[PDB]
Amino acid sequence: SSIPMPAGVNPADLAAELAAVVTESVDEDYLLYECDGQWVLAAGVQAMVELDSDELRVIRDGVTRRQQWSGRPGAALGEAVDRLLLETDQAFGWVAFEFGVHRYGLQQRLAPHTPLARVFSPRTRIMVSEKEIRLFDAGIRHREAIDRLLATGVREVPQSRSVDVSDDPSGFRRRVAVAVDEIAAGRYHKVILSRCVEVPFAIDFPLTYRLGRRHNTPVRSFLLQLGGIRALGYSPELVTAVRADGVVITEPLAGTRARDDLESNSKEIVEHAISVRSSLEEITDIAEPGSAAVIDFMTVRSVQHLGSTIRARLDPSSDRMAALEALFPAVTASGIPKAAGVEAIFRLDECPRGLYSGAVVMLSADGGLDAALTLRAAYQVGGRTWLRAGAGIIEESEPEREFEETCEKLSTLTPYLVARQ
Ligand SMILES: C/C=C(\Oc1cccc(C(=O)O)c1O)C(=O)O
Repeated sequence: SSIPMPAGVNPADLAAELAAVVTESVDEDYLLYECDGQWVLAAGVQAMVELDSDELRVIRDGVTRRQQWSGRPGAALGEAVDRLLLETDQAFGWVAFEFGVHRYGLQQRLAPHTPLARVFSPRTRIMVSEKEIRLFDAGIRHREAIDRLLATGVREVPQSRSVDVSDDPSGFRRRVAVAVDEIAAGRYHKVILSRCVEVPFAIDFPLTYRLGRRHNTPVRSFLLQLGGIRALGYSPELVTAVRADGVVITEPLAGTRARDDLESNSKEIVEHAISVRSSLEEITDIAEPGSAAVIDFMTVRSVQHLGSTIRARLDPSSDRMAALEALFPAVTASGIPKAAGVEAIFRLDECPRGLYSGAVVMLSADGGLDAALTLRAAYQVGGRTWLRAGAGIIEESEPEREFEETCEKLSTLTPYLVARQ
C-alpha cells in the first residue's frame, strides 16, 4: 500500500519519529536504513541470525538453533541469511569490524563469543521518501501509528547537550606514536587507529539521529534498536553495493579538505591511488574475468574528498557475501596493506571494535546487497553510551595533529546529542 507524502514533511524526520513511536508501542526492535532517498524502516523480528566467532545462532518464534561453524564467516552468514530470504523479501543488520579478520588469518585472536554479524528478517517494512510512504505487511497498529503521525506532525527536536572530547583516557596519542614507529620500520604504510569517547548521560537515539541528519550529508545513514544495542550513524562511504543483475560497486574515498589543493596534493593522490589499487585487486578476485574497471577515477566528491568508483560483474562462482568479505574491512578504516593494518589494529586499538568500522547492511531476496561503512556513529550497549572516531596514520603523522583530526570527526555528532526524555 502507498500513502502520498504531505508537503513540508521531511522523510528523515517522519521515518525516525515513526521508528520511535510505533516500535515502542508494539514492543519491537527495528533498523532504519537510508539508501538513495528511501528511508526503510524494518520493524519487528521474524527471524534473527547471530554470527559469533565461535557459534552461529538462528532464532525464530522464541526458539534458538545453535551450531558450530568453520571456514569463511561470509559462507556461514550467507547460508543462514539466504534461508531468511526464502520467506521475506529483505533482511537488515550490522556486520562488525571482526567479520573481516578471518580473511587475514587472525580469527584465532578473537575472544570467545565475539559478535561478527546480526541480520534479521523484519515483520513489517515501511519505506519513507519525499514522494510517498510505502507499507509492506503493516498491520492495524503500524498503520494507525502512521496515520496519527501525519495528523500530529513530528515532535520538535529539543536543545542538545554538550560533551567534552578533549580527554585521552585510552592513550590515543601514545598509540599513534607506536604506529608511526612501526610504519618507519616498514611494517605497513598506513593504519587507522581510533578512540572511544564516553557520553556521560543517556541520549535519545531517534531525536539525536534527526538533529545530526540536518547537519550531515552522508552516503547512507541508519538508526537502530536491535538485541539490546541502540546505534545511529551517518556513513561516509559505501563498502559495497551488489545489484540483482550482478553489477558490483565499491566507492572508496581518500584525501579530504573542508578543491585545487586536494586535486594537486601529492600526499592525497598517493593515498587515493593505493586505495583504488587495493579495491580493484579485491573486486577482481570475485568478479567475472575482464569485468572490473575504475570509473570516474580520483574525482572530487562539511568536507570534500577524492573519490573513485570501482565496478565489476559478480562471477557465477562467487556470491554477495564473498564480495562483502573480499572488500572487508574497508581500507578507509583499516590500513594498507590490509593484512598488516588489520593485525596492527588488534594490538594498537581498543578491541573488539564491534559496529565501529564494520557495516550496516540491507539484503534483498533477488541478490541485492547494500553495505554502508559504519563511521560517524553513536552506540549504546549495557548502560554505556559512546562515540568513536579515528584517523589514518602514515609515516609523517604527528600524535597531536591526529588527536585533533579525531576531534574534527567527532564534531559531526558532538553538537547534536539530545539527552534522554
Ligand atoms: C570516508 C573517509 C574518511 O573519513 C573517515 C576515515 C577514517 C575514520 C573516520 C572516523 O570517523 O572514525 C572517518 O570519518 C577520511 O577521513 O578519509
